[PDB]
Amino acid sequence: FEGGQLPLFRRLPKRGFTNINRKEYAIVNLDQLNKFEDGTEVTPALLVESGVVKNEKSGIKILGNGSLDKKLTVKAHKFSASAAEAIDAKGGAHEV
Amino acid sequence: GKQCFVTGRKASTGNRRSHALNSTKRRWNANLQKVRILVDGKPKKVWVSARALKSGKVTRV
Amino acid sequence: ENEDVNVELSARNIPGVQVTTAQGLNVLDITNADSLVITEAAAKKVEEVL
Amino acid sequence: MHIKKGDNVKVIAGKDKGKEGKVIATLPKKDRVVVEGVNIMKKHQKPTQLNPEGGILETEAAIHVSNVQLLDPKTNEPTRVGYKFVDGKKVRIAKKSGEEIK
RNA sequence: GACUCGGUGAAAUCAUAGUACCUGUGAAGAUGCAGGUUACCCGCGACAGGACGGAAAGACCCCGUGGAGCUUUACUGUAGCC
RNA sequence: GACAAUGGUAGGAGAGCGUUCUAAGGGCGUUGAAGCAUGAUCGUAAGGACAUGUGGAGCGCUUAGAAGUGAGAAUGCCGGUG
RNA sequence: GAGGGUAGCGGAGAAAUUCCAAUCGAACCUGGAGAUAGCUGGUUCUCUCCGAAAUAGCUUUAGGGCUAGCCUCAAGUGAUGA
RNA sequence: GAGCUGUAAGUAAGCUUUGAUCCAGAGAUUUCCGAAUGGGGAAACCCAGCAUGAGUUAUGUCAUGUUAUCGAUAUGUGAAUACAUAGCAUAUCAGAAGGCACACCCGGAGAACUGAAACAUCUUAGUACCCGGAGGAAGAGAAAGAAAAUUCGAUUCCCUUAGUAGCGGCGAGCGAAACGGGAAGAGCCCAAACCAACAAGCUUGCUUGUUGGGGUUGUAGGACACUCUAUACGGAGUUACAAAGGACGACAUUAGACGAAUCAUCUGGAAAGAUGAAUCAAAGAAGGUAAUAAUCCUGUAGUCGAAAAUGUUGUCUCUCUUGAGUGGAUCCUGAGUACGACGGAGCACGUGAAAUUCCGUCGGAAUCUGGGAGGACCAUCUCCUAAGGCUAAAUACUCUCUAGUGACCGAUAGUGAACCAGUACCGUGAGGGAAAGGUGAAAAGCACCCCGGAAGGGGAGUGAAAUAGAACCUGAAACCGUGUGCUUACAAGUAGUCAGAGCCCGUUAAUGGGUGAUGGCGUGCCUUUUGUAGAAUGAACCGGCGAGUUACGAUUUGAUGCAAGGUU
Ligand SMILES: [Mg+2]
Ligand SMILES: [Mg+2]
Ligand SMILES: [Mg+2]
Ligand SMILES: [Mg+2]
Ligand SMILES: [Mg+2]
Ligand SMILES: [Mg+2]
Ligand SMILES: [Mg+2]
Ligand SMILES: [Mg+2]
Ligand SMILES: [Mg+2]
Ligand SMILES: [Mg+2]
Ligand SMILES: [Mg+2]
Ligand SMILES: [Mg+2]
Ligand SMILES: [Mg+2]
Ligand SMILES: [Mg+2]
Ligand SMILES: [Mg+2]
Ligand SMILES: [Mg+2]
Ligand SMILES: [Mg+2]
Ligand SMILES: [Mg+2]
Ligand SMILES: [Mg+2]
Ligand SMILES: [Mg+2]
Ligand SMILES: [Mg+2]
Ligand SMILES: [Mg+2]
Ligand SMILES: [Mg+2]
Ligand SMILES: [Mg+2]
Ligand SMILES: [Mg+2]
Ligand SMILES: [Mg+2]
Ligand SMILES: [Mg+2]
Ligand SMILES: [Mg+2]
Ligand SMILES: [Mg+2]
Ligand SMILES: [Mg+2]
Ligand SMILES: [Mg+2]
Ligand SMILES: [Mg+2]
Ligand SMILES: [Mg+2]
Ligand SMILES: [Mg+2]
Ligand SMILES: [Mg+2]
Ligand SMILES: [Mg+2]
Ligand SMILES: [Mg+2]
Ligand SMILES: [Mg+2]
Ligand SMILES: [Mg+2]
Ligand SMILES: [Mg+2]
Ligand SMILES: [Mg+2]
Ligand SMILES: [Mg+2]
Ligand SMILES: [Mg+2]
Ligand SMILES: [Mg+2]
Repeated sequence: FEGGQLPLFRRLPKRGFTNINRKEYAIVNLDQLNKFEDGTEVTPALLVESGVVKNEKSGIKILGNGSLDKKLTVKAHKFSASAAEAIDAKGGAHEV
Repeated sequence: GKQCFVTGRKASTGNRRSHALNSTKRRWNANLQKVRILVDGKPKKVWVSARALKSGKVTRV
Repeated sequence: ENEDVNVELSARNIPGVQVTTAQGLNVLDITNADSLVITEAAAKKVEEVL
Repeated sequence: MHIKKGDNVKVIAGKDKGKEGKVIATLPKKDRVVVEGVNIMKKHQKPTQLNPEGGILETEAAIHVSNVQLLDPKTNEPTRVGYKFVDGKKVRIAKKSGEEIK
């Protein structure tokens, strides 16, 4: 309340909407993938069990922050272009 | 204590609403009509709603 | 180690003596006591748990 | 009460501690007893009452029953009392000698 | 009636009070502050100038986005009537 | 050892006093507890002892915990008494 | 005079806002209920350090409030202050 | 198992071991009013009828039973009006009524102050109040569900989702649900098709109605046809699924019984305290006892116990009862319903793009190749199968009883009420509504003397104490008195403070205490104010009581644990 001056949150306008079908992904970066032994088959179940991912949300997306230092076969619902490139370049493989 | 002898159709309560949405209590009364029908095998003048009378489903005698 | 009826009943009326099990250990009882007398089985159970 | 009219009792607490006497009345609702020669009170008696002669009358006042103890029939020592059942009748037993009291 | 004596015996009020006047000072009209002036201690009958005396959280005045009763071609409604 | 600061209303910050209850430890008490009363006692303050009288059965102390925790004012409420 | 009737969004009035159980512009009791009170009053131990404001802007706002300004506590920067 | 005739003392008369009083189960009696019911009535009263009986020569009088209204079921009678229908009369009914636990549940009807810094939509709130209906719980409930996968499988309730999605003068504010995690779990019966019997219309065609059978659904089910299976073998049951019992047993409740172990001295009125030496402990819970007791009493741990009534249960008995599959020709599967329009309401959702659901009014389907839903609507797909009913548990609450608990009160507190309190008192009434606890261990409650009419007192005595003597533990302050050390009748006082002789004392023994001739200085406190000695406000005085709390969220700081994890 501002003593009768039109309050801020009435002088400013509303914006936007919320998407009913909004999707959000549990994200995993390459630096986090670095904990699995080279040759590992990283899957959503393995990520959850290992505790890298707690809440899977709409699925696992791999992102490219940090450096991958291991060869892995990564199964996830989505990949950043950079994440897929790093996984392949380290000799590993990725699949959606 | 006024209702349709056949169906129990009775008055209800609700609001009269103005254009400014002011509210005042009002009633919706049944469209009751005093008719002579057969009650326990004998003629009797009872209150019957028009809807209960519709399509000759009640015998007036 | 577990509920020992005869030990409980023999110690119950002695002022200053409290009886518990390995699972029943709690900070107030331990701290109030001056000495702990624990059977070997109970000690092993406590060691496992903690 | 464990003490009974006619019992011979020893006073174990009070001014008369150590005295022995006969229980000549009990007050169950007060847990009290009257013992001969014990707890003597000097009451001011008006001669003007229904008794012509008056003055200072000396009589026993009741004492709390937990202040008297039964005397063992054999050893004559103060004793607590237990109960036995002999042919379906309760018998008071001195806990020191085991003998029946009355 | 008041007054004196015997009997009986309230009340409003009240921060503590050993409670003068004048001219001044000061929240601008002082028993209580300054400077003077006057005044031995304690009653009783009386008078009402002051204690901005008591009594009632001013009723006049204004204020509160207070209340209530009242009016109407204020607004919005509504019983009822057509 | 030196030398610097220390008026203060609203208000912010800090350290403490005292009250009742609880826990644990350690004590006191009919050879007289608490309460009350008096005194020329001690601490920088809130406050803490001691002695004596009264009183007649309960109460300190230490550390921690918890609060119906401190009154001088509300034309405050109740009582007592002017 | 006696026995009765009319009841509060209501009665009654040869009409005064007049009466309805000693105050009627809407009786009395209980409840919603601690209505609401931007108003007045009140708000209880101690010491130590710092210490304002009575302005601007906007406000159905003007003895209210919000943000800024001025106080305080803490952390940070580091000479940027006088 | 020895005393007893309540509070409640006294006196009197009595009772009780031939078992009182007292405690528990069962039974008897149980005036009058009150729903109050024979009628009336200003409740606790008055006045009757009828039958039977008592009494009187008879009347008068009395006793017992019975006589309200409505409802239901029978019987008789029966108007206008013929038939019989109102009506009327009689009989039966453990039929209803009224009360309340200021609670919880369901429903009818339904505010306002208030918030929105005004106010109308909105909020307060479907709350308060009123009314109806319950039940021990109620409500809900076996998908015309939730959804969108590897789908789930009645209802209710808790956690979470989440102050999210949304609603909203898009203001104040209002505010889900599904999923996931849990408590608890249980499923059933009709309507219809069709069949058999009975009755009316008498096609005496076969239509209608009643009874019984049959049947119960989405994986569509059933009828119907056929094939197996059984006449209670099995299965089920009075908590739904049909509804009454009986026998025996167990356990529990309603009285009770046993139940270990301490002596001495000191102090003291009294020992449980202190001291010394012992003892029990499945008992060191607690209360009492002349002060503070494991061992004195009542008890506690432990063990035992029921003539009788009640409750919960088990087994027998009893009762009831067929259970599956195949076929797709025909038949059935809830109508003035679903649904629509208009007006309202309810859904977190304020009419909105408004699904989903109810009410009034009017209109008004389809029939398994059907119908409903997936938030307007259509298509497709998917999930369901309305318009009939029942159903335990998990959930809510506490007038009450039993056993317990509390860093809850301790007589201005705690209930309004510790006490003869919803009393006294106030009011026509609804209604409002107090104050008031404590002798002592024991009543031993002051024999006797003295002054006084008494009250009251002084002795004496009881008692540890009367200086505990009756609202009698302690006994503060205001206030009122008596005595007195210092002081005061030439003085102008917010009463003190600083200086100071004189006089009187002598302490927590301190460079003391009381008083104060005289000098300097000095206009209370609080509140509120630019500023108050203020002649602005408040307080007569003293005492007690009397105001930032708690819950749940948010944020920040300190603390601590763990850390790319942390936490339930
Ligand atoms: Mg005269
Ligand atoms: Mg006189
Ligand atoms: Mg003043
Ligand atoms: Mg001037
Ligand atoms: Mg002067
Ligand atoms: Mg005046
Ligand atoms: Mg005024
Ligand atoms: Mg300072
Ligand atoms: Mg200075
Ligand atoms: Mg502070
Ligand atoms: Mg307080
Ligand atoms: Mg008149
Ligand atoms: Mg006028
Ligand atoms: Mg009048
Ligand atoms: Mg309210
Ligand atoms: Mg108020
Ligand atoms: Mg300063
Ligand atoms: Mg404006
Ligand atoms: Mg009658
Ligand atoms: Mg408003
Ligand atoms: Mg307002
Ligand atoms: Mg139900
Ligand atoms: Mg607008
Ligand atoms: Mg399906
Ligand atoms: Mg049944
Ligand atoms: Mg015993
Ligand atoms: Mg014993
Ligand atoms: Mg002894
Ligand atoms: Mg509509
Ligand atoms: Mg739809
Ligand atoms: Mg629809
Ligand atoms: Mg859709
Ligand atoms: Mg249930
Ligand atoms: Mg007291
Ligand atoms: Mg009280
Ligand atoms: Mg009271
Ligand atoms: Mg006294
Ligand atoms: Mg002189
Ligand atoms: Mg100021
Ligand atoms: Mg002014
Ligand atoms: Mg003055
Ligand atoms: Mg004022
Ligand atoms: Mg005043
Ligand atoms: Mg006071």
